Amino acid sequence: KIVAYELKTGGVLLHPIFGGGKEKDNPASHLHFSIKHPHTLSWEYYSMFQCKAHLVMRLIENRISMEFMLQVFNKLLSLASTASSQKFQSHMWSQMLVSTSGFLKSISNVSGKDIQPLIKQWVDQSGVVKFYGSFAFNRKRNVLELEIKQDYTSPGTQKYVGPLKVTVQELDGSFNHTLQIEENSLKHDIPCHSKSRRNKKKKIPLMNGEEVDMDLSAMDADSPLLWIRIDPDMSVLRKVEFEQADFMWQYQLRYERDVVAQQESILALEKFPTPASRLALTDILEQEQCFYRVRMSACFCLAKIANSMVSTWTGPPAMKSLFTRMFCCKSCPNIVKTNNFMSFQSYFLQKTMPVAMALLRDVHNLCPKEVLTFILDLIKYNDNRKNKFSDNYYRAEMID
Amino acid sequence: XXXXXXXXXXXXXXXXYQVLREKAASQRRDVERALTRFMAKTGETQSLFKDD
Repeated sequence: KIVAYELKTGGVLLHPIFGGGKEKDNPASHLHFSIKHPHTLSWEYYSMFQCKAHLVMRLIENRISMEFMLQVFNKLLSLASTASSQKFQSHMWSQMLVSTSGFLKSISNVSGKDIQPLIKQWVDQSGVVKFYGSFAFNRKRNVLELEIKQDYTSPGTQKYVGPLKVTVQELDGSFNHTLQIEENSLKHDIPCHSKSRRNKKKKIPLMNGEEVDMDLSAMDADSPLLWIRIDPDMSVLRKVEFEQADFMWQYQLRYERDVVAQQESILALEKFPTPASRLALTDILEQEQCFYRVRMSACFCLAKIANSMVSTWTGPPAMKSLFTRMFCCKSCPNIVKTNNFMSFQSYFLQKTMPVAMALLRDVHNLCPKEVLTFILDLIKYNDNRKNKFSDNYYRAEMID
Repeated sequence: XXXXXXXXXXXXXXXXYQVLREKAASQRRDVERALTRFMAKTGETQSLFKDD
């Protein structure tokens, strides 16, 4: 929402500064006045006001502990409840006005850090930051060791944010964290992994706990790196653009402990590729216990990639075998019909998947005729009151 | 045995699960389209083309 709106329009700025003295002081006046008055703003602007409020509080998480925030909030409500329910103390009653200045003073009294740079970055400079963190490959049996360049410039609505950290996951190893600097034409290192050689013997040297994964299917000649990440706890208002090997993106979608990483790899593999191994790994990801909406966007991956299977129709007409192999009512003799509920995984999945099935098109007349007849047969096969769950949205998304 | 002994008659087995539920869903579709046509031609009507 924030990246979409502040690339549509300008930023959503949180003023302490007035335009007093008939002054404007408004680079955020691409449309309207914002400083002193509510009833000029738009609901897009108001919604992104609340959204940036969410993510500025997450920045306060990222610099200040949650227990200290509980201390701050208990102090605020202590002053509020003490200042309330009394005989109206004259000249000593406006302590319930707990606005930005005194709240900042209370935070600095609890823990005084560089939160005024956090204000002058995100409260007082309304900008969405993209990230052109250009992947370079050192220790590809190279002289230099595991180096990645940092770059950013994209005007119109840009912002230059400096000292942060970068998260790299190895093949089977440590969460490498690397500092950042301002003056963003930069080159930086990684706190290097060992030379993971004889990896047929080095099967699982503790990837992330006791996770079990084995693939030499990647470009694993001289590659100790798997994935790039900048603040996986989602601090910075970000739009990160980079490139990896495609095997690294597809190996992210077999398992990764971030739904963020899963759906961003889902978007990045919705853009370009069409191998059949992508379809296979997508179908493997869709048949486990991982997440609900990851599989919605993975069926949209199947849709976009099978739309690119016009001249490259290697696999079957997709997503029929996914309804076959995952749903057994009474072993389902070629058709899944009745009472597939009380497991909301299957509820959301059967709600989503035929919409992505209707997108499966190869260009002759786009010909989804088998899919059309299959959706007609699914619309035939609805349930009685054995499902106690009011079969309404399933019908609605099949009509969609 | 054609004259002395006898037997017993049932004369009705089909036992086809998928065919039975196809018949049930087809009858449900028939009831849907029948009531659709009934109150389609009965009450206040606006069409998709001109005079459907």
